[PDB]
Amino acid sequence: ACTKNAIAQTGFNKDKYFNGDVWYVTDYLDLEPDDVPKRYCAALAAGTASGKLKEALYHYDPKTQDTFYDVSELQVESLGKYTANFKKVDKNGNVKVAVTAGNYYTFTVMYADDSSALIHTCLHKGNKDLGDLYAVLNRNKDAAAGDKVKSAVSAATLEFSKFISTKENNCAYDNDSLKSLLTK
Repeated sequence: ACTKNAIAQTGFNKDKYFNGDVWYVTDYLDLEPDDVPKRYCAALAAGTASGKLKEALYHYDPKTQDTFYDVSELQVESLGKYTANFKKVDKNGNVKVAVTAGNYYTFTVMYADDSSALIHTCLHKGNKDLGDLYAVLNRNKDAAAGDKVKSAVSAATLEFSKFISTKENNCAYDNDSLKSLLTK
């Protein structure tokens, strides 16, 4: 179940966030913690491609090796809050599971600056959801969370101490495929 109406950043700069570059997940918190593994790797690219607002996702379970990419088209609900379709694709953009009405996520940018961000997502796959999932992002895959983003976590009435880090998982990312997938 998702339970939070996440508030977007006041004065969110959409062009900076959606610049075509990659964001790595450095820490995550699911309010239903059993919905996601204790060890995980994820990243995303966000940008406008031929006028269309897009996100490309990468997920990797470092223990099971389960791997998947997705291409998302985002619709705007309000500045910094989006509803995203998804299609599951291989790394080259070939469709494995097509867009369907019932497969979507909400996506809220709670805090961002040039190098870090705090987002919330609620994933729906038909009648199931993956709970309220918060993620701290950085442009640098190895960056420890700094004060701007940790303060944002506190301002959302969360505790960064409770987030699970992705840093000890030997996560390795294909940045080229994430960037290219924005066009797909």
